[PDB]
This record gives sequence, C-alpha cells and structure tokens, in this order.
Amino acid sequence: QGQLQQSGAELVRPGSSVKISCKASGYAFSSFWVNWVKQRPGQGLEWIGQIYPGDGDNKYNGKFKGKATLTADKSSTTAYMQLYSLTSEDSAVYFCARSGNYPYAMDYWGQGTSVTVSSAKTTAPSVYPLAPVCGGTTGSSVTLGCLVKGYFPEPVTLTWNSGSLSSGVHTFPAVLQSGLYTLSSSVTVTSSTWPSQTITCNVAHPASSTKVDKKIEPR
Amino acid sequence: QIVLTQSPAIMSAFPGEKVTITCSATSSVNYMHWFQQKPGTSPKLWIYSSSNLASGVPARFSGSGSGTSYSLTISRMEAEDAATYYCQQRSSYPITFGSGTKLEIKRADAAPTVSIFPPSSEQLTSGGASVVCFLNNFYPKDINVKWKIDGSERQNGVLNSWTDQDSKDSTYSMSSTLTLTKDEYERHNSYTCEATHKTSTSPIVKSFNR
Repeated sequence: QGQLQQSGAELVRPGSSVKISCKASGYAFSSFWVNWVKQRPGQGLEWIGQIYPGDGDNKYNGKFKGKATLTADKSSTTAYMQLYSLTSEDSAVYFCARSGNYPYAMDYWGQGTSVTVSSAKTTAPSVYPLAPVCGGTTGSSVTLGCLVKGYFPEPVTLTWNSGSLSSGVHTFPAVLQSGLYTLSSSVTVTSSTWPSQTITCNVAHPASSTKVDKKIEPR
Repeated sequence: QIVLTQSPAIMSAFPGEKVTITCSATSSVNYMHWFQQKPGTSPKLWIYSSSNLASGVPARFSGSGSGTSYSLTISRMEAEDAATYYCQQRSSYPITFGSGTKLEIKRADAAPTVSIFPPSSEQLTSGGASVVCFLNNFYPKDINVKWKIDGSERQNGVLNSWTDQDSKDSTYSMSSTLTLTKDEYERHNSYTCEATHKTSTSPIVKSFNR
C-alpha cells in the first residue's frame, strides 16, 4: 500500500508548456486529495493546489491561478498538472503528495520531477583524464580525477570501473559555465593499486546518447 | 497568509546534545505537521498533529505547542538526524510551509588533503587549459582557496563546488578549477593552489612547475 510514480526530467523553452503525471500505485485513488508542491534549487517548499479525483473538485493557491490547472484519469488513477507561459521562475522540482483523513497529513510523496525552462540547446560533454603529478597529492596514497566539461542538460552519470570501484570517490555538484555545465570526481586509492591495476572513469550523458570512457594513464 | 517563521535557520550539534527547533505563526493555528528532508530526496512526514510521531521515527523526537508557537525536540542528537526540517500549517488557505532549519552534525576538527592536477594533453590539443585542485575530507566547511600564477594571485576564470556533509564520516570536500586559454597557460611557469583553514595558522600550498 504505497508507491507513486512521476515523470522524467523536462526541458522546455520559455513561453512553452508541460504536462506532468503522478500515478497511484496501490490504494483507493478517488478517496483522497492529491497535492502539488514546488521547491526551487536550495530553497523552500510552496503549496500549489489539490484536487479530489472522485468528483474532480479542486482548490488553488492564489499565486498559481493562471499558471496551474489540475486533472486526473480515474480509470488509470493518475494525476496531471500543466503549467503555462513558462519562465525562469518556473524552474524547480515538483512533487505530488497524497492527503489522508482528518489530520490531513501528506503521507506518501512522489520521487519528484525536475523542470528546466531554458533556450540553450543540448550539448554533449568532454571527458578529460586527470593523472597526478608525482607528489602533488598528500596522504591516503594516491588520488585520481576526471573532469567533465561543457554539457547542458544537468543529468550526467559518472562511475569508476563500471561500478566495481565505489570506495573513496567524491563527485562534486555541477556548476553552470554560462549556458553550460562542468562536473568533476576524484578517487583515492592505495599506492600499490594504480599503475599495477586499472582505473577508468565512465561517463554517460542521457540528453545526447553519449557514453565516454577515460582510462587514467600515468604521465 | 499565515507566515510561519523557523528559528534557527541553521545550526550544528555534537552527537548526544539536545536540540530544540521552533516554528511560529502570525495567528493561532489548530496544529502543525513536521517533515524531514535529507539532501536529494522527497520530504517525509515526521510528526503529525503537533505530537504524534509518524511511522518509523525514533523516540528521541517530540513536539508540542498551541496557538502560534510550536517546537520540535531531539533528546540526544545522532548522526542520522542531520537534515532540513519543515513545519507546515494547514488550518487556513493557502496552506503554508515554514522557512526551514538545516541541522548539521559536529565532529572533531579535520584538515584537508590537497592535490594539484595539470591540464591533459587532450584538452591542450583543443587549445584550452584547466588546472584542477581537490581539497578533500576537511571538517569545518569554512575554507579559503586562492590561486597564484608565478606568485601572482588570480580571481578570474575560477569555478568552485562543494559536496554535502559525508554520511560515513561527517566530513567535507571541495573542488577548484581555473580555466585559461592554452596561450595564457604556456605563457607562465608556476601554478599554486592555496588554502587557509583553522586547522593551521599558515596557508597550505600545493604546486607544480609547467
């Protein structure tokens, strides 16, 4: 009893519009109100509105009157929210939440769906292997790196040795270099591990079916 | 338009300490719910109707209040209690959330290990040069990083990023990248990454000569 599925990430150009879905996976769908909350990067939560599927009734937070419109497919127990005349302020992560009786506590929440309102085009990344300069690293034996430069849609998957190497890694939040993003990761291994063995950073950018592999070769 | 103000906006506690967060409304409210949100995930119901613990929350948590003031309390802090806590009002319209409180887990001081990485031949082929520096596993977040080219400081073309407090050891890491044109790069000889942290009275430096 409990599981809600939301859509994948979106990138819409200003002025455009999106329709996102939340699917009820295990309870009496038309028996509870569904809530939509907004959260901007590194910021707080804001209540949009709710709808009772059964009779399609709905309440809207004033601030989001012309911007929001809520709907739900009773046959498939799914909620829908559409946003209009999208702008830079509409870029945020949206959540769907189920209310219950009396206390009216939103028990289960959806995983969240990210929306980006931008004019940039999808670009692929550049993966450069960062080999150490003998001594330039302190203790913990050795540290290697992998720089990922110039990609636009934020999602990027980075791993070491297809996943076999997970201990001692650090992937840093991505930053925006004027229209583009850059990210970096490090792995600290023991001295007798590196040249003897092999370390490779695996990178894949979903928005451009790109899958690069960079073996850290010593200088 | 009931605005819920949360105090403090941010705070840290050593494990074992008692923590007390407060939520205050502009007008009487019948009850407050509380949610907890760890970085990168969807919020969880923590406490419903002021004092009823939700499902799975340990006994160290407790709430209370009436009218305009309500609060959350943890008898003894524990590493896994680190997150942002939101208080929520729903006895009006529109429904409102609180400003938020980020709770950090304290630990004994730890100094950063530095590493400097020169540009790669591949990027140079293309004609650009990015020099990277990793300041890893230090505790107090406050750290200052500077770059020096042949002794001169440079604050142009510098991009920084920080990780979230680590789960296994409660530490921090930071990355600093300086991007120059291959021209600017091969027109100099020394590159230095310099960090000033409390674990040391003098700045720590790492450098390489091109």
